[PDB]
Formats: sequence, structure tokens, C-alpha cells
Amino acid sequence: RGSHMTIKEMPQPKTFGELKNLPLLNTDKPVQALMKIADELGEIFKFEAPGLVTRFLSSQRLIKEACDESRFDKNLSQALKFVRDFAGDGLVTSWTHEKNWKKAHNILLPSFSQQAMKGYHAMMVDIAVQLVQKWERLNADEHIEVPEDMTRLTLDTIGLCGFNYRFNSFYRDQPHPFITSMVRALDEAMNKLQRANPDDPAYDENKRQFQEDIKVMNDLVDKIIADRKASGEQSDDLLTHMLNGKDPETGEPLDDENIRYQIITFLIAGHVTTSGLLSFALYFLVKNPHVLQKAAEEAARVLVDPVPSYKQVKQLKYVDMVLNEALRLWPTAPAFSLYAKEDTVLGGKYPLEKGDELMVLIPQLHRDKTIWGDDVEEFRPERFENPSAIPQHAFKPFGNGQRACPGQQFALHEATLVLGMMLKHFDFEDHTNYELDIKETLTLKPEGFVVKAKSKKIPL
Ligand code: HEM
Repeated sequence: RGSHMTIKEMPQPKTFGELKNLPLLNTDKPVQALMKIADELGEIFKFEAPGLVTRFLSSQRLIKEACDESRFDKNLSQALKFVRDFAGDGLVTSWTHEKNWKKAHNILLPSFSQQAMKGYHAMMVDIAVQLVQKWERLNADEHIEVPEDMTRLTLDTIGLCGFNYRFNSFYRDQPHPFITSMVRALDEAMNKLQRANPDDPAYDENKRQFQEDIKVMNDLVDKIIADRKASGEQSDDLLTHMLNGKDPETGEPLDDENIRYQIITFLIAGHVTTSGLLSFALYFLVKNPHVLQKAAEEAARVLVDPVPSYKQVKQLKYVDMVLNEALRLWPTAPAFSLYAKEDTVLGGKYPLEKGDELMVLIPQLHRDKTIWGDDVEEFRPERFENPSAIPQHAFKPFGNGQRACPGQQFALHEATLVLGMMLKHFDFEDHTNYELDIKETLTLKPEGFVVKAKSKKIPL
């Protein structure tokens, strides 16, 4: 009943005196570690660290409440507070109440309109064609390093649709320097929070390396802008709105400083997670041959022209289901954080004070046997045939509310287009019997996943 229930004590994993649980994050796979703890302690547990108290939730029951924007706003997890050192008050790393969140949210959203989207398509195809031709052009016994390639595609794509700028990742056999520095900057951000003594001079090489990478990323931004300054455009894209658009509420455009932060934020946000998704989707597909056949058969049946049209991607009802079923198991942005607007009580049993933080552990949420069934670890896209059979807030890979992913249609449309084309033009083989090894650079990816494609010989 309403509150008939009585105060339950909040489970908590081993503490270590005055560092609390911080030692449990001694691992290069903290999300995976936290999933193990939630397996032990169930739907909710406290997790402290010097200058940090948060609460991890893993049940649809509790996340439903947490996602109630009348009761909880978006919080910056410690992870995001650190990433903020180089992503500034760009969209992902600003607070809802901060002036530049609202300003930029208003100025930029048009870039994700239906009309905008229809125009990104031809460019997505441009890049998608490159990926395919790269794979068409491999010799026999040569293999595909899947995440390195998905990253080439997704970064080239955001670069082109967002900024009219070509990274030409497919013309490099190593990763683009941006990617390299991004990864290091991100991996440092994650490390700064397993650290009890941030100022210990053993970390002074890290610090210097961090500024080195940040300069690398900014020099790319410099290039991106100069290239825009030096031309007449066709483009009406993200960058156009960043440089020229004015807030409807104030009449002001973004300042140069914040513009530089949005560019970094979109370069990262706009590829990183989508690459993870495409890498995971491909994984589950080769690991579940019968599912691949069904998807490949939809591709063949739907993608009848040499290159796909916007309308055709939308007809790929089953590939879409595959993508969603990949996000369910390994949501490439694996957490987001909320705080209580007022003193309250969550789920009838656990009181919170104003300001108290929560963290939605998305991989655990997506594994709630109440919601999905027993076979929770089984990859099965068919769970998505009926959108109404999935409760609200049971499936949340794009976050929640005002601060939900504005890039979601962009991302699925890209992934759907590319996966479709892959399935249409290749037969795949898990020649190594790859063992899944998930790397966490603050987002997730299947590290070292490799496959062999065999061309179906369909011309482009
Ligand atoms: C599979 C692909 C993607 C996934 C899984 C994903 C996931 C998410 C999640 C969970 C959040 C919420 C963050 C939070 O509440 O702390 C978010 C925010 C955001 N995403 Fe995505 N996203 C994807 C694709 C994209 C793309 C393609 C773009 C841009 C082209 C993008 C741009 C952003 C931005 C700007 C935010 C912050 C928006 C705001 O808070 O105002 N994302 N994303």
C-alpha cells in the first residue's frame, strides 16, 4: 500500500574503511564489475567513495520511479564530471539548470529534425559505400577487425553529416589520431576515479599526457572550423547551427568557447556509441547463425536498388529488431545518473534526501527476469515484435526525459543502413571462435572482435 511498507536497510558491498567502496573499482571493467555486485545484492545498493554517495538501480520497478522527471533530474556521474575537463559545458556534460545546456539544446535540436535527417542519408551512404568497398577489396584469408572498422564508419559519418568534414578514416590503416587521443583522454577520465591520491606525482605523467591528448582533439576542432570559415556552403548542419544559430529564449548565439566544446561532444557522442552497437550487433549475428540468415534474407528482399533509399532503411523491420536486441544485452552507453529533487522515498522502502544521487545500471535493467523472462542472456530480436509488450522504462539505452539522446534516430538510421548493407553484400564467419571481451572506455565495445567476410558478389 501507499507507504504501509517499512524502512529497509540498503545493501552495500565490502567497504574499506575511509575509502569506502572505492577499491572495488580496481578493474579496467567497472560496469561489468558493478553488474556482478547487483547480481549479488539485487535491485538496489549503496556505493560510497570519498566525496561520493550514489545508488545503483537494476530493476524496472525502481527505475520506473527514478525516471519520473517530476521527482528526479539528470545528474552528472563522477565519470561525466571528469570528462567535463575536456568536453566543457557541451550538451552531454552540462547540468540541466546550467545556462549553456538550455541555450545549446535550443539552438542545436533542429539538426535532428525529420527534414535534417532525410538529408544526412546520402552522406551516410557515401561512407557506408566506402566500408563495403573496403571489404570487397580484401584478399582471401585477410580479415576484418570489426570495431576498428565500425569506428572508421561512425566517425567519418558524424564528421560528414555534422560538419561537412572528411576524416578519411578508410585511407588510414591505423586509427585516426583523434580516435587515439580520444580513447586515451576517456580512459584517463575513468582512471581519475579509481584514484585515492589524485595529486601523487606518479600521476604527473598522466596529467601531462592528458593535456597532450586534449590539445590533439582541439587541434582537430581548429581544423574543422577553419575549413568551414574558408568556403561557401551547401551545408545546413550541426556546425551551421553552432556558429550561426540563436537561442529563441534570449536571442544569443553560443560563445566561441562553448562552440568548441559542442564540436568535441558531437564528434565523440556522434560515433563512439554507434560504433559499439554495430560491433555488438555483428557479434551476436555471427554467434547466432539462424538469426543472421533471417536478417540477411530481409536485407536481400528489401534492399533491391544498388544503394539504399531512406524509405528502404525504414522497411528493415528485422535489422532494427536486431539492433535493439544488441542494445538490450550491451547498451553501449551503459549508465546514466539522477538526483532527487526533494526528500522522498523510493519504491516504498528506501528514503532519500534532497540531492541524493542514483545511477541507472542499464545492462542490469535490461536483464530483469520479471520483465523479459528466464532466458535473459539469450540474444533474440523477436522480443521486439510488439512495442507494447515492453513496459515503459524497461528498455532505456537512450537515457531518459529532457536529457534523453537527441541522436537516437540518427544512430539507428545509420546502424540500420550499414548493417543492412553488410548483410546484403557479405556472408560472415567467426573464424577465431572469438571469446567476447568487453572493453570499457566509458562506453562499451567488444575488443578484438574479428571476422571473415565473403562477398556475395552483388555490384554497387
Ligand atoms: C547507439 C548509439 C547511441 C547511444 C546508445 C546513445 C546513448 C545516450 C544516452 C544514454 C544518453 C544520456 C546521457 C545521460 O543521461 O547522462 C545520451 C545523450 C546524448 N547523446 Fe546519445 N546515444 C547514441 C547516439 C548518439 C548520436 C548519433 C549522437 C549525435 C549525432 C548523440 C548525441 C548525444 C548528445 C548530444 C547527448 C546529450 C543530450 C543532452 O543531454 O542534452 N548520441 N546518449
